[PDB]
Amino acid sequence: LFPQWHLPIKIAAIIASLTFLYTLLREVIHPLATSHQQYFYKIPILVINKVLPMVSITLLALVYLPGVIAAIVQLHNGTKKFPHWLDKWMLTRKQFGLLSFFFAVLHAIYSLSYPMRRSYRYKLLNWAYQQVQQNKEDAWIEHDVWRMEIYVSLGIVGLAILALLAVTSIPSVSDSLTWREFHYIQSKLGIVSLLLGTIHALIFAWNKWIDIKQFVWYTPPTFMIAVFLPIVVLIFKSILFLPC
Amino acid sequence: LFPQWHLPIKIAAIIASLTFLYTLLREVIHPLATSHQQYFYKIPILVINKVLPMVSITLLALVYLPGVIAAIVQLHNGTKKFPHWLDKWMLTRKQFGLLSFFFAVLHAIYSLSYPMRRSYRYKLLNWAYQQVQQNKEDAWIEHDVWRMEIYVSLGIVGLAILALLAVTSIPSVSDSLTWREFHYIQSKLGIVSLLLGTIHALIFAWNKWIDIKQFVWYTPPTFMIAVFLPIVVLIFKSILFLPC
Amino acid sequence: LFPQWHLPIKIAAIIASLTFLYTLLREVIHPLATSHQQYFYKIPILVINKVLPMVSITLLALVYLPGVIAAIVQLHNGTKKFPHWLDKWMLTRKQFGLLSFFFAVLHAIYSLSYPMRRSYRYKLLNWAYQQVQQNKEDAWIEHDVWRMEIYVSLGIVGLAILALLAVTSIPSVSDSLTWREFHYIQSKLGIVSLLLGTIHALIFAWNKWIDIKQFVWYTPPTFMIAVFLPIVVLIFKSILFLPC
Amino acid sequence: DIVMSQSPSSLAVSVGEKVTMSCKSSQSLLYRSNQKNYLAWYQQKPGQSPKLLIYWASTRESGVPDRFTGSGSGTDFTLTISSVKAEDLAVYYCQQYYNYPRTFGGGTKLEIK
Amino acid sequence: DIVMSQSPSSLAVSVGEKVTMSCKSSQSLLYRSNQKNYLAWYQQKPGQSPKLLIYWASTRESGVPDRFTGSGSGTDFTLTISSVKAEDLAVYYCQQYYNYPRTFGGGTKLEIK
Amino acid sequence: DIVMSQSPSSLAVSVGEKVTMSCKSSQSLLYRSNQKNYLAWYQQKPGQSPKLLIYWASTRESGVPDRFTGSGSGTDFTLTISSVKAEDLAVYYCQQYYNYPRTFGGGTKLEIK
Amino acid sequence: VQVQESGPGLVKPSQSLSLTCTVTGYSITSDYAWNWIRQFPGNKLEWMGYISNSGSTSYNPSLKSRISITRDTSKNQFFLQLISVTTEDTATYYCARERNYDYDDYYYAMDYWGQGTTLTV
Amino acid sequence: VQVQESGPGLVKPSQSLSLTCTVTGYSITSDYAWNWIRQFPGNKLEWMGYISNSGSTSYNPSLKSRISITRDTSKNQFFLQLISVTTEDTATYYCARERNYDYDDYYYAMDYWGQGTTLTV
Amino acid sequence: VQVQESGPGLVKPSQSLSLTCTVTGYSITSDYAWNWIRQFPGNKLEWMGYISNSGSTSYNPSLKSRISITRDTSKNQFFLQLISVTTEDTATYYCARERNYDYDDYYYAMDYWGQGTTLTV
Ligand code: HEM
Ligand code: HEM
Ligand code: HEM
Ligand SMILES: CCCCCCCCCCCCCC(=O)OC[C@H](COP(=O)([O-])O)OC(=O)CCCCCCCCCCCCC
Ligand SMILES: CCCCCCCCCCCCCC(=O)OC[C@H](COP(=O)([O-])O)OC(=O)CCCCCCCCCCCCC
Ligand SMILES: CCCCCCCCCCCCCC(=O)OC[C@H](COP(=O)([O-])O)OC(=O)CCCCCCCCCCCCC
Repeated sequence: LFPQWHLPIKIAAIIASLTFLYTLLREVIHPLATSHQQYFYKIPILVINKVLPMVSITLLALVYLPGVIAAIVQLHNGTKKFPHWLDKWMLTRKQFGLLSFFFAVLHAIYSLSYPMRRSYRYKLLNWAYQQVQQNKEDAWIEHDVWRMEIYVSLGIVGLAILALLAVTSIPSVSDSLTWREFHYIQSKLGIVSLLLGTIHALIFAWNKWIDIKQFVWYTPPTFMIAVFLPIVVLIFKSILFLPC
Repeated sequence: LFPQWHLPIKIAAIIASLTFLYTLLREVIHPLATSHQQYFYKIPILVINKVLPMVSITLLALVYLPGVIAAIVQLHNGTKKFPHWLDKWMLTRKQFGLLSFFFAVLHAIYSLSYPMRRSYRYKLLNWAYQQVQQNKEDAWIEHDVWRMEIYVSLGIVGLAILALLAVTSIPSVSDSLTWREFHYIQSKLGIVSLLLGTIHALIFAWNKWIDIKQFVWYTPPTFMIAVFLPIVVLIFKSILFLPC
Repeated sequence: LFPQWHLPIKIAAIIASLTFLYTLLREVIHPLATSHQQYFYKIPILVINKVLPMVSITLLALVYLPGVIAAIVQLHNGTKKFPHWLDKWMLTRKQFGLLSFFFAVLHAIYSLSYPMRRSYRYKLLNWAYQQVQQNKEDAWIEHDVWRMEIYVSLGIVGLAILALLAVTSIPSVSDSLTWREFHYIQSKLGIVSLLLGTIHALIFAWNKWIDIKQFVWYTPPTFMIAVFLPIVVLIFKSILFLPC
Repeated sequence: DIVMSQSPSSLAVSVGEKVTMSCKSSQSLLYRSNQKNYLAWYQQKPGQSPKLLIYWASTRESGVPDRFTGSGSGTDFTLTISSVKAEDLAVYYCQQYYNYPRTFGGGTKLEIK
Repeated sequence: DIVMSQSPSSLAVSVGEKVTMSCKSSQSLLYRSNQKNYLAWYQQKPGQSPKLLIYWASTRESGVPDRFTGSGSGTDFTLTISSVKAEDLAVYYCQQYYNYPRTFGGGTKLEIK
Repeated sequence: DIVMSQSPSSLAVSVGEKVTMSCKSSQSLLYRSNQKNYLAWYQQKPGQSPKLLIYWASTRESGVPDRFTGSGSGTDFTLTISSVKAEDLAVYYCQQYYNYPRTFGGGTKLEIK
Repeated sequence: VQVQESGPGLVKPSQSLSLTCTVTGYSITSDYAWNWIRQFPGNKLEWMGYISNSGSTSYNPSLKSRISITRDTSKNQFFLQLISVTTEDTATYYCARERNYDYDDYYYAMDYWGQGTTLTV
Repeated sequence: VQVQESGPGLVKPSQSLSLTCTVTGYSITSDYAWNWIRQFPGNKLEWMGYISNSGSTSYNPSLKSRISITRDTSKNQFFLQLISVTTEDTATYYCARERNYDYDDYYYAMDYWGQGTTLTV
Repeated sequence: VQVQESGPGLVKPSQSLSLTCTVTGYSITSDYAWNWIRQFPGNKLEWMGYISNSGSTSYNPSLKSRISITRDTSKNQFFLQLISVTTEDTATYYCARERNYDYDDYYYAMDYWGQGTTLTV
């Protein structure tokens, strides 16, 4: 029963379960323990929408990580076989690219549902009152608008490219293109979506790197762990692109 | 011309047309007749978005309703044939599962477009003014935020599971899995989406059951008729799951 | 490498690049030159979301434009061959219908992300303050709410019909229907999506036709150029539908 | 402040006879969001507290006789009594709760004849 | 209340000569949402009502001669006349409509020499 | 205006002894959005400016000895000193910044004995 | 629900009074806002101010300076303070309740009133 | 559009006046807000208040208490009431219109003014 | 950051004063709002008003009419004008800063205070 989906799902469940407890600890448990604060309403959306993108971008990085390892071990020995653990990994690249897309659209829908919630309404009315209370016209903040317009726009075009990888995974559509075309989509356009995905997360952290309020006790913010693996994969893909 | 889609579409059109006139009567006709109020702007979205989910969750319940009837009539006679009306119904389960998904994504997009409308903007500005007018800081309501975060989160994961049922309906993808795998998705994961779909509607009615303002003249609110059939299907699936 | 996608992509890139510079000129360059105003934040979304729909609805009109030309030239000569440029065009109708859908869903996601941006938050707080500042209760505007509810509702059902055209383009699903059924979807339901697409844009321009503020220097607003071609295709499809 | 103005300051009537009382407003009391006029009618018996009769300008309060019917929309509202009885001798006020502060009318004294 | 302050209280000039009038504001009159400065310039001829010349600090009112050009942004605005004519003898006020209440400047009296 | 009320107007204590000061509020100072109580505690040495000790009713200001611990939530807040030292002889005010205008307490004078 | 006003009956001018609106049989903090209305001898009603069930108050701007509405939730009481009374302040003071604000249909009505108390200066 | 002010010319101090701004050739309720500006003898303009085309008014806080701007839409008139006039209130009162608020580019300008009326106490 | 108050020490009643809050070592417009607090001889603090780093001001409603807080960003100064002083206005006036408003956790606290200046009428 689903022999080629056991390994990707177990890895997806481990990353999801480990990130969930990690994010739930920084956003709910830590405020509840010290300076008691409920914050229990953040679990259904504001916590799930921090597990889905990290699972989505990590599984996406695991698609091209073997492509980099397979190249350096080919040069490390000069010539021709792959270890068992690597060749088994190379086969499940199709499944990783699908789970990564399945969690990307969930992260997409959860994000588009932010202004729909009631918690967003009651915060708009409080901000509107607190602004009138202090006679502050023109609540506009220029550099903050720049941030939101960019990483939202990059996240959408980053998801559109993933949709091309997913639609070419249909066996009828997949068995309709020559290998040069299929390899052109899964590799050339595929790595672009990883690039737009990690920049979508870096621009989101405009200046949260230098801020110390992000670290609850000593743990880094959840986005620093998310973008760690894709950045490693991208720079090594660039090093290999140099004459070598 | 589409022989296997005549019966599902006629049933979908009957449920849609009957619910439309029923919802239009409670939301537009009743306020217009007594204590004249236009409310004509609610038709394009606020009325259509009450027909799509009821059609979506009813068609979804009609997928597993024969699976329950076929089991009780197998025990009612002890052994082996099905009546003509039932076996004809058993064949159109694939089409019902697709129309249910086609209306679920429409109900999804219509719902995500709520904060985009102008009627939502002009109500935010009125609420913000009426809050400043009465010097009420902290418009937050705790139990109302709990409601919105849950049923929105359940509706998204309930739609994601339907997407797995729809993607496995592609003939190239469908004719690529052994019967044990295919039956595992359409039945095990399929009934879960019905469970998450009806809870998505019950949590939406946090306390609207006891409220009498919902009943316009004597008709129940539209969600009570929607969740009626799935609740019947779910409890009978649970009764059959007991040793029997 | 993708022989049947060279012509549609080049046409899609030309329309996108030409519309982009045209929209960027009316929304950013013109305010920057005369009466210096930055407006640079409108590029990532508010400008891209004016290129995607125009590309989407123009490519959609190019699907049925040959169907009209092929009919009038069949009557212009009375009988039987097509010119080389036309028959080459008739073959790429499948690709045009897919790119049109690929940009329609992008235009859909970009539009649903409007209330999520920060620029929309800071404008709500300014409007809420300016309303309290002038003691104006009931900021509701009836005819403006009518506009938004309609063209948003039509745009969603116009996108749903395109999804039927796209899903029937899968080779496994496409090679599963008799020609009468396939031709019924691509032609009958296909032209309906073009009708709902252009009305979705006309209702959006409720009264912006008579307004002179739309014309920056002398150029028409971007929607007037968008709906020009579909209106031509629709009326000629109607003329041919008359006895002739 | 929305200025409420009642047309008849004091009008006489006999038992069992239709009577109408007007309440001319300053600005519109109609919220265009939910098209309900925010205006109420009170009745103060001699030496008692004012009791509510009709809220939202059309709906009777629970426990009010059927002979009281309020109508109108926008800036002109009317309170009508189908058959004046002996116990309907009181002062009738119209207030608005469209915004703050609430303002009452001048009051219409009903004198039975 | 935003305090408007005009630099020259009264300045003389001859016919056919460039002249400038300043209007120093208290706080910024620039809405960062739509980057338009909300400041207008009026001209009150002797014994007449003030007529609008320039709104949004840069755009001339329909029917104003081309010799009037307003510039500036933020808190410092200037009204410039390229060639003073005989009919340009009036008092020039700068007001702000950035918020409520509206406030006018002290007025700059232009005396032809 | 939120009326702050400190329970002990003036209480005496000896060096090295626990002491508590209460600050009863009028309405709740807890924003239910982010569940933080908006109340601060100041300390005014004899002939000096008031310096901040605890903000948000629980967090000490950077540079404050550990013996100061504030607690409470809603409308009842308390400032506790574990071991009163000689330099802790001052007047302790509790203010609220839940909304405008800010209001201070009556002040609790601590007299070392 | 049974509400009853209290307070002095005769006060000297240029003084400060304090009325009471002890509410019995119901909690003043659950789902009802309470207003203070006064009726002049000329049968002219005037809305002085209200206090929400969350402590939020809003007064009539014509007398917003010399007015204050507090509550004692421990015993279901309200307090109306007129810091500087005058000859004009003599009237009958009622405290009437109303169903609190709602986002669907706001500002219901002042349904139940009290018997009121007479105030003379 | 032709607007014309009216009202008394001489009033006694500590009295209440009422001006008029009869608007001709246009409707006072369609798309224009009307403001009341007064000009002191020292050539010093002051914005008193405005009234939107929906009856919404907003006054200058420096004299918000002793001011009131009403309208009579049946004949396109406005009314400015100064409940307690003083020696300082003598000035020339103009009523100037302005294009009403807009969510895109708000607060256009006070374009058209009236000939104004002189008021002396 | 070192802040220092200034201004007169003795003024006549029914006059107008003007204090100064020259801020040294920091810019008054970057990320800090400055408030004006006065302390009566009875050891009773009162918050008069604040001025944001964008020129936005908000005063205590109990004295909102006779108060004005301006700034001179060219030299990092503030100005508190009491247009009509009285016997009650004698107190010690501090100008204390506070971290400006934030959408996540608003209204931080008035952390740093000045040595204040004594005012007598
Ligand atoms: C429909 C398009 C997308 C939208 C609208 C979107 C929206 C967002 C938003 C609003 C956030 C900030 C969440 C927050 O407020 O805490 C976010 C974070 C993120 N998104 Fe996306 N996103 C999209 C697509 C993608 C894609 C394609 C990827 C890559 C696979 C991605 C990866 C991430 C990551 C890694 C984060 C940071 C998670 C964290 O906070 O730790 N997103 N996205
Ligand atoms: C994208 C995921 C979904 C979202 C965002 C969503 C959103 C919503 C919202 C906002 C409502 C309340 C509508 C209102 O305000 O009147 C609602 C109601 C409802 N939804 Fe969903 N929903 C989703 C998925 C589903 C699914 C998968 C089902 C089951 C097939 C479903 C069935 C219903 C039903 C039955 C109602 C109640 C209809 C009524 O009011 O009578 N939804 N949904
Ligand atoms: C998910 C469904 C859709 C939504 C929510 C949607 C939303 C919108 C919105 C909000 C606008 C106005 C953009 C603005 O504010 O400037 C717009 C414009 C437009 N839409 Fe759509 N739309 C949808 C589907 C479609 C479809 C199917 C078409 C046709 C292919 C289409 C074609 C257009 C065009 C041509 C415009 C005018 C572009 C312009 O301003 O020049 N849309 N849409
Ligand atoms: C977020 C963006 C989503 C965009 C979804 C659609 C993107 C389509 C882009 C093109 C993908 C196919 C590329 C390609 O080369 O396909 C060739 C093949 C036809 O080959 P041939 O018959 O011409 O030889 O092509 C086909 O026959 C394949 C056609 C596949 C169509 C799949 C449509 C799925 C729609 C699902 C519902 C979406 C709701 C939003
Ligand atoms: C709301 C959530 C939407 C999620 C959409 C994607 C979900 C994919 C989840 C997995 C579905 C397939 C499950 C499965 O067992 O498929 C096996 C098969 C490959 O089999 P094999 O070749 O390994 O033997 O698999 C395939 O070859 C099938 C691949 C199908 C991919 C379809 C993608 C459609 C995308 C449309 C556009 C969406 C825009 C938002
Ligand atoms: C915006 C709206 C999106 C809606 C998406 C789903 C719409 C489905 C509507 C029906 C399309 C097929 C029509 C048809 O006649 O198909 C017949 C065929 C089965 O034929 P047979 O085996 O009965 O002979 O049918 C099939 O076997 C084809 C089944 C295709 C299912 C594709 C699902 C794709 C989902 C992608 C993810 C979407 C996330 C939002």
